[PDB]
Amino acid sequence: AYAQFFSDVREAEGQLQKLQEALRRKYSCDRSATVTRLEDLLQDAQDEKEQLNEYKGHLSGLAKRAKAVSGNQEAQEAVTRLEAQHQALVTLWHQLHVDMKSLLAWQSLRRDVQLIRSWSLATFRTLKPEEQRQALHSLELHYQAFLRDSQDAGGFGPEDRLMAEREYGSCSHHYQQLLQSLE
Repeated sequence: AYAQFFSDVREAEGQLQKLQEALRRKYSCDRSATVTRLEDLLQDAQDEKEQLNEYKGHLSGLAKRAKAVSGNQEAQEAVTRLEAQHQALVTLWHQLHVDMKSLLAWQSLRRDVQLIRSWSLATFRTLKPEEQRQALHSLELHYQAFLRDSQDAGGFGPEDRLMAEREYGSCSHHYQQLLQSLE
């Protein structure tokens, strides 16, 4: 009778391990990942996220069966060992998730900073005010997102927020300088 149970335990033990390797393989991104790809992977991650939630009822089901089995302590110590293993995945999923968001914000903020800093007075004049203001809308959107999502991100730190502010203000300054020439 313990066989049918411990077989299910070993089966459940394998799926979580398989799920761990799936997370690492799919969502370990670096600073060479494009914006479009990061966005795609971020919504893909939700599918893995939903499996983890549905696995709670699977673990609880084994927790019950574990109780209704001498060496019952071992049967319960095994399920407990799985719940610890499962929480690690949720913790891992969130870490990978918040890492991808930080990269996404960062990659976007780079596109904006480059764009705005590429402006010269001759290029600026050919632009409509709606187009000028738009580039600064996109700048603050991705700047403020970066300060927010880089916090729990392991790939970025306070020095990267320090620089971001500098790169951001850099463009605000350039913008303010370009406007002061047209008036």
